[PDB]
Amino acid sequence: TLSILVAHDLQRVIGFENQLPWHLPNDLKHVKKLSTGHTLVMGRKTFESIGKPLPNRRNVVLTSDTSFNVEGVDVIHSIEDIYQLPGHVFIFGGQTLFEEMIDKVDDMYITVIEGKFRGDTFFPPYTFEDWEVASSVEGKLDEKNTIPHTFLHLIRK
Ligand SMILES: NC(=O)c1ccc[n+]([C@@H]2O[C@H](COP(=O)([O-])OP(=O)(O)OC[C@H]3O[C@@H](n4cnc5c(N)ncnc54)[C@H](OP(=O)(O)O)[C@@H]3O)[C@@H](O)[C@H]2O)c1
Ligand SMILES: CCOc1ccc2ccccc2c1-c1cc2nc(N)nc(N)c2cc1C
Repeated sequence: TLSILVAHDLQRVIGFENQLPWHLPNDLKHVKKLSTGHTLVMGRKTFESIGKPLPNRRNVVLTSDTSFNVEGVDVIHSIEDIYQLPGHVFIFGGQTLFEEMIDKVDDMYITVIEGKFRGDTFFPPYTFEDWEVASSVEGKLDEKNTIPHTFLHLIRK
């Protein structure tokens, strides 16, 4: 299975200055629960943003840099390399990866951040005409998690 994993806001913002525009611990927990034991494929910028591979899953980085050889990270140099990765593969970002993959993936696990943030990077437009809502779950709010959010699982019709 090949899936997208993304958090985007009401206007599809995903990032600002190479980081998330929001602080939302529960989204990171969501990411952990979905991708632990599986494979993440991410662009080079997203990798440098996190700074180190995420534990307990396969971290795959897409880059043109032939000198890229980082401990605990597997490197690929082509989109086509993605299709040879075994198991459940999550396209993990960022904008460039999402743009390249949205037409190719089986499904998407989206965290809709129900606010409007300043962004410099965006998830591409998509329409519910193309995507069945397999589930929609409101995130729970508290002192640490104060931005309303909804976890959507969309499956291509
Ligand atoms: N909210 C979210 O769900 C989420 C998730 C992840 C990231 N983000 C945000 O997304 C933003 C980063 O997105 P971005 O588009 O600027 O960067 P990115 O997608 O993370 O990385 C871009 C880099 O990926 C490599 N790449 C992509 N396609 C390639 C291909 N076909 N062949 C070889 N290399 C390829 C290139 O690396 P080289 O230049 O090294 O060749 C490219 O410069 C940040 O603001 C970050 O915080 C948001
Ligand atoms: C690019 C900045 O995003 C950060 C920064 C630090 C993180 C630390 C732990 C887990 C995820 C992190 C994320 C992060 C959060 C994400 N959240 C969702 N819903 N989807 C993705 N595809 C994500 C991808 C990344 C990389």
